[PDB]
Amino acid sequence: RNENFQMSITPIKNLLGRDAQNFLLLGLLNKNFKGNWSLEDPSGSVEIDISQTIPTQGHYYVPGCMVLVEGIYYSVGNKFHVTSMT
Amino acid sequence: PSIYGHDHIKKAILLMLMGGVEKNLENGSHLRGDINILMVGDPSTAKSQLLRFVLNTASLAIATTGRGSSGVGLTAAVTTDRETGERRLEAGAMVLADRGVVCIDEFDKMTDVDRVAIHEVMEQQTVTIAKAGIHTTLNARCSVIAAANPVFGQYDVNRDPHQNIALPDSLLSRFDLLFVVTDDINEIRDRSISEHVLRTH
DNA sequence: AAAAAAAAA
Ligand SMILES: Nc1ncnc2c1ncn2[C@@H]1O[C@H](COP(=O)(O)OP(=O)(O)OP(=O)(O)O)[C@@H](O)[C@H]1O
Ligand SMILES: [Mg+2]
Repeated sequence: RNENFQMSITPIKNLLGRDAQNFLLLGLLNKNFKGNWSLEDPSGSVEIDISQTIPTQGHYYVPGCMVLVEGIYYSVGNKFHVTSMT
Repeated sequence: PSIYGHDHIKKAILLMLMGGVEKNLENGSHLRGDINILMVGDPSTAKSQLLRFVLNTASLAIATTGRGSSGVGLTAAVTTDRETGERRLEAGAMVLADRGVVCIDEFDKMTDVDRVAIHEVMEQQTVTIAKAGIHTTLNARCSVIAAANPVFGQYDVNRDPHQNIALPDSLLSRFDLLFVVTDDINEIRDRSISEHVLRTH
């Protein structure tokens, strides 16, 4: 319903076949069974990347909170290289 | 346009439908003029569909399957006329397809015996019948396209090509082009072909 | 004359 968003987000599961393209997503940011940070969606889940993430300051990024993620998908593994979180 | 990939197969089909010119010599007898294409591959790789397209788009063609045909009745048959009471020849499957193209499915599954008919025809493009006092040479200059699956359920890349194909070398040597098709698993191509097929439906 | 089913090698 937001005025700014009329860009479109994509489900997690639709990230399986494409690569080298940027996307916008949102989901439960938490820890998987192995011990890595992951995003959960009603469709599926992927692995995250934090090493080069620039956040929007003024927010308490805690596991269990919905976060808007922007980054590039890579099919070499299952790593979504994030560039910003808000 | 609804068949994804198989670019060079389409190019070969185009060259086959309008193949080269026939050469005849007063001393060199006859030289074959058309081109034959044979395809072998693992199941569900769009061979029968492409063959059906070739059948639909060709000026003259005849549809035939390996299991549902008999070589004796595939070239010429002897039947009696109801009016005159005499017996006269009836044209076979490929005699009707003279100067056309014949498409055969389940080529490997056809009985070995009937294969001799092809061995007779593709050799010199002429079938000779001699039975019940009838002596005549029938002209049949058709081009044959066939599709067969390998002996195993799926093609083995690590195996000898000869042991993957049930057909003998004698007939395989006649076919100009041999094409092998496999559906290698790849997520990028899977996504592309999936969205294409979903677009079609 | 040509297709299809059955017992024995
Ligand atoms: N590249 C393709 N583009 C579109 N459809 C395809 C492609 N490859 C396979 N198919 C689909 O595969 C299905 C299988 O069709 P078909 O049985 O004619 O194929 P085939 O490879 O000749 O199989 P077989 O060896 O069992 O005869 C078809 O419905 C066809 O649409
Ligand atoms: Mg098929």
